[PDB]
Amino acid sequence: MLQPKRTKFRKMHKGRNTGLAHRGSTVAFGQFGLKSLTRGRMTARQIEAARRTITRKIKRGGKIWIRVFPDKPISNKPLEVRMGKGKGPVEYWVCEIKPGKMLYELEGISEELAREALTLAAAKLPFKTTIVKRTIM
Amino acid sequence: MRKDIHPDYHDVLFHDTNADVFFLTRSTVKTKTTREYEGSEYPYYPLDISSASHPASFNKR
Amino acid sequence: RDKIKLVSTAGTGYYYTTTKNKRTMPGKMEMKKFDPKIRQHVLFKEAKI
Amino acid sequence: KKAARLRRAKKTRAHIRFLGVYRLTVNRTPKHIYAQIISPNGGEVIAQASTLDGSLRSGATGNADAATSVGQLIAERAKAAGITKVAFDRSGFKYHGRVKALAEAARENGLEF
Amino acid sequence: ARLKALYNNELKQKIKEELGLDNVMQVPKITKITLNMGVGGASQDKKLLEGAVADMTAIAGQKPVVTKARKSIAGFKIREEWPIGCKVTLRGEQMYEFLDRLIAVAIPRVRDFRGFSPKAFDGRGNYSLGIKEQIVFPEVDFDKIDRIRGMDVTITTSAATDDEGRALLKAFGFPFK
Amino acid sequence: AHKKAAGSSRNGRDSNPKMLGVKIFGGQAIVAGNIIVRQRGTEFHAGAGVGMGRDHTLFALNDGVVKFATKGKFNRRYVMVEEA
RNA sequence: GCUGACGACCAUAGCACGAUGGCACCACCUGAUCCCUUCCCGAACUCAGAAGUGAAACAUCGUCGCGCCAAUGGUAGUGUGGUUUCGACCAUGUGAGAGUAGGUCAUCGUCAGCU
RNA sequence: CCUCCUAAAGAGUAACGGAGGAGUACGAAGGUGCGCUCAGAACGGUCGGAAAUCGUUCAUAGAGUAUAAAGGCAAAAGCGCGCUUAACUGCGAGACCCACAAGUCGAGCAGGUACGAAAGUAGGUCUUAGUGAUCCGGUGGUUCUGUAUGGAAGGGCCAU
RNA sequence: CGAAAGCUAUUUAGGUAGCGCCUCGGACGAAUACCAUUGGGGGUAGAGCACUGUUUCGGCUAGGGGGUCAUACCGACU
Repeated sequence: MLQPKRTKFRKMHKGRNTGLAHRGSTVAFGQFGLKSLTRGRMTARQIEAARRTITRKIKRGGKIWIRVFPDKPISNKPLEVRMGKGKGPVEYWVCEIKPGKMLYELEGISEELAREALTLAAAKLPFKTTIVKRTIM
Repeated sequence: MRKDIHPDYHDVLFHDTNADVFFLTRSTVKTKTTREYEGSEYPYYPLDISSASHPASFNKR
Repeated sequence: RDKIKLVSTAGTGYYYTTTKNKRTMPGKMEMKKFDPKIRQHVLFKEAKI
Repeated sequence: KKAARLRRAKKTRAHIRFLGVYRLTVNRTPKHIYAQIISPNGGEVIAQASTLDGSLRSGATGNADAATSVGQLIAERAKAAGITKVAFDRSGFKYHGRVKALAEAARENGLEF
Repeated sequence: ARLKALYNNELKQKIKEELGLDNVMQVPKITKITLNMGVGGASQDKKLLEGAVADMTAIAGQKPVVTKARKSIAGFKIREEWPIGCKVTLRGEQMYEFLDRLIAVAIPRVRDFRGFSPKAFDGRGNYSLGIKEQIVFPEVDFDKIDRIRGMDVTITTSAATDDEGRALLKAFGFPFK
Repeated sequence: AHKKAAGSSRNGRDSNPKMLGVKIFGGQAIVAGNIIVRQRGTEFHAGAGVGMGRDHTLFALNDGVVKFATKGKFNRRYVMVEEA
């Protein structure tokens, strides 16, 4: 369950996830990545569900990179609470994802077992992902 | 060097009795006696040691 | 800081008014302030306000 | 150090040009003492007097007496330039000795500041 | 100041050839000598420090200056600008008489003396030693003494390297090793 | 209020506006006494013909045309009143 | 030709490294009587000076190692009109930042001095 | 009431929106003249260390600025010293801001000074919070009035 | 001809008052608007880590995590 160790401020403005991932859109660490074709919020429970699934497939034979860290707290108002009276408490941490961003990379593993592990990770993710090979340019 | 804020700084004759070597240097120490040097009589401060006087068994069976 | 009256010593009755700490300045304060009644700088002596 | 000397000259230098007046800038060294008058703009020299002048080059320069001669000499040159009201610039040097002696000679011999 | 006359007479020359300098103005020389007697026990008894100031006056021959704390330290019970040490800077003829006194009269009077390590140079040709008992100097007397105290002696030279610094100090007969 | 995680966080106060900023922009005619910049600190510095108040306010010392330039060794923003 | 003063400009001007300069000028430099200095110190300031030296500093020259500057093209954004699945797209007008090719060891003004 | 964001690159702009401060302090912590430069790191050094004091080399502020934050600050607005009272009086061209009532900045002029050798600088403090109208009552001044007249009481004006 | 449902203040919040907006009359007359060219300051969109934080991987190590005799100076090596 990724989360920043300490933050400057407890709460954040909603914001507006728009645009393309012109940064963090190329396979930089691994030899094999899984990037996103759609945008959205990638919560920290989806980080650890897709990360646990890839670890069980590589079986201490590869290296996994997580190019996505949740550092944006999402407040939520509990049930039976009127509007106003402040801003709700923080309940979870998302990472803003844009079309193009890789979420995970692999290295050191048969290209068939790497595709088979990134396929299993996309199943736990809220994104339409795709499979991308690391290139020169 | 300001005036009348510093201690008395007068000539004193340091004499190492061991090697009988003298040392003319100005200082503050108030010597009890005053001997006569080549120039005149300076406050004599006797000195004991100076730079000129400071520096198996089983075979006997 | 209590309020005090700085009263000229020229007997013209003109005065200034200021504050003072009566723990770091327990004695009366005196200063050369301008007196418009005689258009002259004279000593002003602290008085109760 | 010249860097420190010019660091403590900048306050007066910048206040002189705000006043928009001609300034009498002085520069002394262990051998010579210089005195030149700069325009309110600050990029034109209109009158100078140094110990490199032939009248008092071959003499005892680097002296309080030589500083008086330079101050006396620039006041004449400034007088025959249209300049009568300058603002003295000690250029970081303490207003004392050679710099002071130059200033009194200039201040007494026609320049008024 | 026999060392002032003796340095400009033959020490300045012999150092140049011994170190192979090409410029006489490049030879090292001693610039200042600073005596530090930092007393951390002050501001709590106010008797130690005046006795230190009295000690330095006799030793150095100049009125010392009382150095105040630059920063507040709760561990040492030290607040802003409390007097926690005295210091004196010696220059010109005043340093050379002191250095002569320290070389010939003061250092031999150090109990259990073996020589000063030459690795106590800071790397820029500057030497610093430490005297544990201030009674070594004949200026201070054993009879009417307050208490045994120490003092720092820092020698500032015009050298740029450790090798030049130790060569300069060896010229005066400094007790190395 | 199930999960009971809400609660008062009292930070609902603010200060009044100060109406700072550039009052007369470059190339404009100006008369002496006219305020040019109201600011905190010297975001802009007083050049020739411009005075500086205790508030750091920059005002025209004389009539002319206000001009902005970045001058000096500190690359500071200066405001000047050119006699034009 | 070089040196100094004061400016313009404020890194394409800076940093770093190396080399050159002592006839003038500058700088270290000598000394501390004197003016004047130090919460101690002739260090700095100040004075009186010319034995030494260009060692440092300074100035000048050289270079691309750093820094700085910097296109063309493309991309992002965006005013207006339209469309949209609300992500964006079309027309028109604008148009970055980053990065790349590349450039850079500045450039001038007044005055004085040695040549 | 002040500072930041929300606030959409002029101003302004709401929420029981997100974060913090104020209801003071200082006769020096104001003025002026002069002088100075920090935080750190490493090396050397008696007690003495991770860090007291000292010396050396890097060191555009990684410090400080009485007080939160923002914006500033080398000509330092930061840090010392000497002398001081401009923390003046009468004002104020012209502006900012503004429903009003208020609030803010201000060159320049006259008088009296303070510092400086002088040109000069000084109408409080780096700035922005540290505040409360009118009525009424008190106090220091004042020739303005003074119910027949002279006073006085009371009232007015200026200061508090 | 032709609004407003705003700002400020209010024992005010569905009332009211000044300003903003409407109308009528008077004064003034281009001082106004649109567009072209042009002088300005900005810190938003975007962007980016140079500051404040936050974040992942690698290299690299004073501090830390462990194991014989060993207060033997706390030593060899992970």
